[PDB]
Amino acid sequence: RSFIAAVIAIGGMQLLATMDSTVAIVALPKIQNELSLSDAGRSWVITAYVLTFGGLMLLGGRLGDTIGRKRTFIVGVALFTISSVLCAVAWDEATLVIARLSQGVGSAIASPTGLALVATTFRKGPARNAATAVFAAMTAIGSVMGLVVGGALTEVSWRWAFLVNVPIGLVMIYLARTALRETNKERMKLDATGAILATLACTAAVFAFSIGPEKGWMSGITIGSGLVALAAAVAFVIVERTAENPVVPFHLFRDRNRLVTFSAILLAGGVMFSLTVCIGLYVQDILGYSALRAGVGFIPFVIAMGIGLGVSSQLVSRFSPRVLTIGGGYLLFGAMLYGSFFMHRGVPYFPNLVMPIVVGGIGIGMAVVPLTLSAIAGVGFDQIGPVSAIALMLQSLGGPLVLAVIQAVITSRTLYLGGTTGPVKFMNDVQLAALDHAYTYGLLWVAGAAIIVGGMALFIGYTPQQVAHA
Amino acid sequence: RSFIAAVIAIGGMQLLATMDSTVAIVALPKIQNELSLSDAGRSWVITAYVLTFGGLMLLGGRLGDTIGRKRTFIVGVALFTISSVLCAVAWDEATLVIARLSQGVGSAIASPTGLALVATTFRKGPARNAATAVFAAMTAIGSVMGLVVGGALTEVSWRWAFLVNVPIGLVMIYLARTALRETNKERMKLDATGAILATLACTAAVFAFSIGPEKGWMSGITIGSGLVALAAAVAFVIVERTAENPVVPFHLFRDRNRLVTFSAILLAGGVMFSLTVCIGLYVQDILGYSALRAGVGFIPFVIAMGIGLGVSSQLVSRFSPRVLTIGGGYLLFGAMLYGSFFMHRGVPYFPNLVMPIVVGGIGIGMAVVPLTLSAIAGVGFDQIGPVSAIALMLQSLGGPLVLAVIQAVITSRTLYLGGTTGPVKFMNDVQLAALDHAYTYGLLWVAGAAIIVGGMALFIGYTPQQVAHA
Ligand SMILES: CCCCCCCCCCCCCCCCCC(=O)OC[C@H](COP(=O)(O)OC[C@H](O)CO)OC(=O)CCCCCCCCCCCCCCC
Ligand SMILES: CCCCCCCCCCCCCCCCCC(=O)OC[C@H](COP(=O)(O)OC[C@H](O)CO)OC(=O)CCCCCCCCCCCCCCC
Ligand SMILES: CC(C)CCC[C@@H](C)[C@H]1CC[C@H]2[C@@H]3CC=C4C[C@@H](OC(=O)CCC(=O)O)CC[C@]4(C)[C@H]3CC[C@]12C
Ligand SMILES: CC(C)CCC[C@@H](C)[C@H]1CC[C@H]2[C@@H]3CC=C4C[C@@H](OC(=O)CCC(=O)O)CC[C@]4(C)[C@H]3CC[C@]12C
Ligand SMILES: CC(C)=C[C@H]1[C@H](C(=O)Nc2ccc(-c3ncccn3)c(Br)n2)C1(C)C
Ligand SMILES: CC(C)=C[C@H]1[C@H](C(=O)Nc2ccc(-c3ncccn3)c(Br)n2)C1(C)C
Repeated sequence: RSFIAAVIAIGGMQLLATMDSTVAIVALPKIQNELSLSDAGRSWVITAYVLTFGGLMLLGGRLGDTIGRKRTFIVGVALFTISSVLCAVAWDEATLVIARLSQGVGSAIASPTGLALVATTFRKGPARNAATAVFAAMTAIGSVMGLVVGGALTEVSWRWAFLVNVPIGLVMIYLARTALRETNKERMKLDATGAILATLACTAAVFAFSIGPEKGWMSGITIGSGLVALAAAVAFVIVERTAENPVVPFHLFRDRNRLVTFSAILLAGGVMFSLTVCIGLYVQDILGYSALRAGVGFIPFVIAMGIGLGVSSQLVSRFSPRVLTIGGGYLLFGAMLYGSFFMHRGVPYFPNLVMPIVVGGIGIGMAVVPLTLSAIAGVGFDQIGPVSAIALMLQSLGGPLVLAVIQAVITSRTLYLGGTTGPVKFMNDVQLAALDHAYTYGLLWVAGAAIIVGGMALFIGYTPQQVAHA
Repeated sequence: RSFIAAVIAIGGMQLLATMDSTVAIVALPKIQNELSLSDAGRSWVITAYVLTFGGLMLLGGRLGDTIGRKRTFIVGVALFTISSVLCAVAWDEATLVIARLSQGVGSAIASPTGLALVATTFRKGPARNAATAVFAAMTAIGSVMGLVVGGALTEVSWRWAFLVNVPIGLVMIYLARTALRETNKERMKLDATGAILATLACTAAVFAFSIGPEKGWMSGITIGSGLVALAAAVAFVIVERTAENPVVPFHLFRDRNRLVTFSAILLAGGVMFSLTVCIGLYVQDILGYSALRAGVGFIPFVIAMGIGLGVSSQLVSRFSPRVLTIGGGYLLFGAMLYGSFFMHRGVPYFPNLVMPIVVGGIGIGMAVVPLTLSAIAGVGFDQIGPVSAIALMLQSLGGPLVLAVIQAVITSRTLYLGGTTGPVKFMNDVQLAALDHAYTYGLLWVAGAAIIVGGMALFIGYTPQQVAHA
């Protein structure tokens, strides 16, 4: 009863953050009709969360070492819960932007500490292997359960959708309080100069990337904010050399296989993120299931992924992470190919749409566990903080980058086959068929990116003794 | 009975050609002990057969039209059969070389006509699909049965090995005589100047490549012969513009998907060729099975190959060649990955060495049939001759090229891990472990080549209406 309570508490922020993002996206169209925030404000509610979530993410990595990882986890989750309540009672656009800024700060504080708690709370061995599976298992639960909740309690009001996090947030705080123990180690002085430059460099980069399309890539404020990011980034590296308790220990990333493992997650995260966002759009637009039905139809993915994580936790003590990652990705590669050849509009559900999802889910579940274990292997307690933060940012950073390329490919072929750029509802059913074949074509590009991840995963070379089995 | 006799007769030369090459390589060591032809003579017996087999191949494409395909086939097999008897009673080195040269001339005339008879004898539809399966099926039966025969009666004398072709050749001549019909059409005059230059251009290039390693790549005769090959090639193309009944119709090869198809066969043949040669060497040297046991152990591959060919023949009329080629290659890709990870020395036979061979066999069987059908699609009768000849040359030419790269990689890593270059009988059993890991490392390189074939097979774009089902 103490072990199940501990694992659930550590992964709580993963469930909340993933679920919040899915619920926010689903409710965007209805927020217009009530607040009337125009198209410009449509994207600000989304970028507002990401502006502070990514800008302050590396600050939260080192924050646990100077304050305490348990007291940082509770504070991060508590602030996130309070922000949801405020977000649900926003009377104008202004209140909603500040409400979303607060959520990003709360997620930035807690998300890196959640992964760092896995390494320190559980000793290396079977305990850590099971904890990692539960950590990754409920990241997918939040995504699917968001679709069900967001698509169900949205025909009454969008405000109630944001209130669903309060019952969940309260439980995780209670479990974390009554299941986690505070380590008795002396606190470490925070890196002042290195931290401010890192926060200023990351936030400026995200602002310029987000505002670029709105104002144009060469507007003047886009590259104008890009200049600050480069100046901030440059200064950050120089003062890191003579930094005590470094925010980013660059010396820790040498020509060894640490770069390979951290490069795989960056591109692997991009493949995963672009795969869910495209599949979600395809189901809603081309097949027209709607939000509630799509969420219920993806329940087998969670069950299928649960099997993959459960099996991989046992095998990770006997096979190296190299073979498991390749073995898991081999099943996923077959799933994408089948969906790229026999996935036209009008097919039934159980024969055609369920099987590739189930097989794809098992393949992903098998490969997630070995990668996470090797990312936090052979670090220690005085550098697990920053290393955990770097692992998650690369996973999050790879999402938008790969997705941008895929969406560009989708649009280009839509016009080639005969198509129109705009809302799907105004389509003559011959332009729609072009959109259907554009999405199927894009699935080949995602598969191509998966091959690169597999190829670069052959260089990892970790043995099962190091990552686990101790 | 009539149909069965026709398909067997047409594919006869594939069985003989593949069996003869496998038997010759096995009996090379003893030909030294009796004839005493020295190390220099070791390669002339092999290169003699390939010098004329590749030199005269393009002349045999257009021979069928000027005299007749049935008569050309019988003449080609007959001269091959007579040469084997003369090869079996060679007095010394000299008599053996002319014995091997004659076999190459006979196989050059009959092999291109064998594939042409498939297109012109069976109308497009289920008949052709079945005929294509048998044509590719007996290529593997000859390969495996060569090892058994070459390892079974090699302990008494190498002269009995070459006489095994005589009983098989005599049956195939009888079947072709009483099962194939002579076509009643007017003959087309043979291209004198174009044919002569092509034989000179191709023969000189093969000679230069073969003798280069012996005398060095910059000896003077190596590049000296290469100049003659280049001079012949340019003269061949210039005259070929104003040629009647052209030997090589370049105009037939345009930017359409014929180049993509013919490019895949060139590289696909290399992957297939390098896979059997390397696997045979690994089995004999590392596992120490011996020739007879290796031949008997590869029987499941033939049965697995037969199942893949049979299934693909039925599916080719419902699914395009693009998906079948990818589907078959996907199974093979998994088989080679498994071998690259769990194929150390001393593993048992049934669980480890059989299953990857069986799975790989089905993958290859599925992919060859769609590729063969698409290679002879949309051609006609007045140009089937040269097109079939080009298909075989590209398949055979891709073998040595890809194999040379793979062998260099295996040799380089053997020294890296600690080993020696030389006979495998004088290794320390620590130097042999390095060789074992080198072979499995090379298998990944073959997988890299296989991926490129799949990537370039996505551009085929033939519908099932064109290649079959008509
Ligand atoms: C990486 C390790 C790092 C460790 C560093 C530390 C961190 C460790 C944890 C990592 C967690 C990653 C796993 C989570 C996966 C995310 C996806 C998910 O949990 O949820 C499922 C999602 C449903 O979508 P959602 O509802 O989430 O969408 C939201 C929209 O925003 C709403 O609109 O996707 C899928 O089902 C995946 C199926 C894939 C199978 C292959 C496809 C076959 C083809 C079928 C036809 C499709 C058309 C063709 C193709 C176009
Ligand atoms: C494309 C056509 C276009 C149309 C053009 C028209 C023409 C069409 C013809 C197409 C030809 C294809 C069929 C014939 C294939 C021939 C291969 C064969 O039927 O024969 C078995 C062979 C063994 O070779 P042999 O014994 O014959 O060689 C003897 C040496 O010569 C002695 O010196 O291959 C295999 O076993 C297959 C292996 C597949 C699975 C992958 C391996 C898994 C790992 C296992 C452990 C190995 C060690 C690790 C790896 C190192
Ligand atoms: C006529 C149709 C059927 C052909 C369409 C398929 C090919 C043109 C696709 C198949 C695989 C694709 C490749 C698959 C993967 C990649 C990885 C991708 O690599 C990345 O750098 C990821 C993006 C990034 O993070 O920058 C670049 C494109 C490329 C080479 C793709 C190029 C286009 C290819 C060859
Ligand atoms: C050191 C260990 C732990 C890693 C294994 C080495 C990998 C880094 C190798 C294995 C697969 C290799 C690739 C496999 C295949 C190719 C195709 C190869 O292209 C050809 O095969 C051309 C053949 C021809 O001449 O026609 C070029 C190298 C490349 C990219 C290889 C690059 C190096 C890779 C990734
Ligand atoms: C050269 C080579 C042998 C490539 C391997 C590719 C692969 O499948 N590579 C792979 C392996 C794992 C993951 C993954 N999937 C989800 C989450 C995290 N990682 C991914 Br995208 N791709 C294939 C099976 C073709
Ligand atoms: C980009 C992409 C989707 C690649 C496909 C590769 C493939 O598997 N490609 C392939 C397909 C067929 C054959 C074959 N095999 C034997 C005889 C004839 N053809 C071969 Br070598 N490779 C994989 C399954 C990774």
